[PDB]
Amino acid sequence: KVFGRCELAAAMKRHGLDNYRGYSLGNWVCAAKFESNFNTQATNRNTDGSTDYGILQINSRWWCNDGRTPGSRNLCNIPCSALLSSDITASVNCAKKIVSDGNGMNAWVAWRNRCKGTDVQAWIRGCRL
Ligand SMILES: Cn1c(=O)c2[nH]cnc2n(C)c1=O
Repeated sequence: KVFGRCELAAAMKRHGLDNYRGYSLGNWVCAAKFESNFNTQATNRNTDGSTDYGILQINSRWWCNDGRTPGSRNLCNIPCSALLSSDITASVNCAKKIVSDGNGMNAWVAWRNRCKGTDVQAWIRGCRL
């Protein structure tokens, strides 16, 4: 599923991401924009053999099981395929664990490089939320 900007903001708020760990909804929408272009089915293979899955490009080396990332963990206790669903529940629940791991949203390198410090409120501007 390719979400619209405000559609994804509303789904993220519905699932308790707005201001989760202090990160406003615009931060989450901005991260999703540059990680996946709002596409739940986005996947991207990393140099190390791990793979990033879903709207927030959650990585198989720590967070989900894809059966093909040697030495990895599955800390969200989910198959990585669950991160590709049109329903974003699994991605949101896992992202809550990631953002709580110590480094906040810096775990998403695209958030650090393209959202952090910017006018992230623009990402939810005009949305009925
Ligand atoms: C060492 N290490 C990490 O580097 C890491 N990165 C993300 N989760 C992590 N966990 C749980 C971890 O133990």
